[PDB]
Parts: sequence; structure tokens; C-alpha cells
Amino acid sequence: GSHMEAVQNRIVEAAERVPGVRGVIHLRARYVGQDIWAEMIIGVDPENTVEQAHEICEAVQAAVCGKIRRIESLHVSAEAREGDTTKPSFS
Amino acid sequence: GSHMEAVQNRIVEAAERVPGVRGVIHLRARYVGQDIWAEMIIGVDPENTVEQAHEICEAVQAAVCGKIRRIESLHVSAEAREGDTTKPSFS
Ligand SMILES: [Zn+2]
Ligand SMILES: [Zn+2]
Ligand SMILES: [Zn+2]
Ligand SMILES: [Zn+2]
Ligand SMILES: [Zn+2]
Ligand SMILES: [Zn+2]
Repeated sequence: GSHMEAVQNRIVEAAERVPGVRGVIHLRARYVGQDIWAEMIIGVDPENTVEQAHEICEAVQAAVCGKIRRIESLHVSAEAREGDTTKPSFS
Repeated sequence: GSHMEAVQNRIVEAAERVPGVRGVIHLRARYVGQDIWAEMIIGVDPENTVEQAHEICEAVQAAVCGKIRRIESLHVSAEAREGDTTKPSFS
């Protein structure tokens, strides 16, 4: 599992460094050839507007794609979160 | 394709009847046995707070799950949308 574990760890670490991110709630990734396709859901402040949340999604996309060049496709979106124990995370 | 086409059509129709939904942007579903597992992203007003958006997600989950009894698992979340031509939809 190490290849995908390493990729997922790097994605989570990069996303969590972006201000406004409240953990990574969901993450799925696959190799296609030597490239990676991934979809992720970050936690965000519930009081953000959806358009403010999306600015966080865009910042996460930039950070993750910039740091991990094998990623060819990344979809980021958000759900509400807080030390939250009511949703999954990689925290 | 008819089995899954029919399911997807029913999911989209049910979701679009919920006030606050601005189209279905993304939808993936699979059978597991005779049951359905699905994940979907709805469009919502960008000026909603994320917590207001989530009330729409919950209303969509109730509507879709209530109308289509074979669905055993449904994850609904949201992205910003408006006659929007900048994101995909089933519109
Ligand atoms: Zn977003
Ligand atoms: Zn964007
Ligand atoms: Zn979720
Ligand atoms: Zn939601
Ligand atoms: Zn909920
Ligand atoms: Zn999307």
C-alpha cells in the first residue's frame, strides 16, 4: 500500500497547511499510468459562505497540485467542520 | 445502460425538486447486490453559508432516499452555482 499511502499522506499534509482548512474529511485517489487522479473534501468553517469556502478549495488545489507534480486531476470541495468528532477525517 | 440511467434520472429529478438546489453538478452511483450506493454534488447559492448549504444537502438526502428505496448509501454535498455555464450539470 506504500505507493498510494505516500501520495495520500502528501496530499493531506499539503491541504492542511492551507489556512481555512479544518482537516481533510474524504480523499480518494488512483493512478492512471504514472499520473494521479484524486478527489477530496476538506472541512471548513460552517459560517463561511460557499463562495468563501470555494476560495479555500482553490487554494488547496494550487497547493496540492504544486507540491505533487504526478497529480494530473484534482477535484476539491468542502463540507462544514469544527475538534469535530461528528465527521470522518485524516486528523 | 437503462438500469443505471433510470436510477440516475430519478435521483436528479428528486434532488431538483428540493428548494435551494441549483442543479446536480456531479453524480456517481453503483449497485452493490440489489442496493444502490451513490455520491452526489448539488449546486447551491454561493451566498449561503456552508451550514445553510448543508441543510439543503440534508433535505436532498431525505428526498432522494425517501423516493428510491433501493438506495442504501447516499453522500450529498454542495458547490457554488448559478443559468451557470461554468460547471457541469445534469440540466
Ligand atoms: Zn469549492
Ligand atoms: Zn473554482
Ligand atoms: Zn462527507
Ligand atoms: Zn452538506
Ligand atoms: Zn448533516
Ligand atoms: Zn465540482
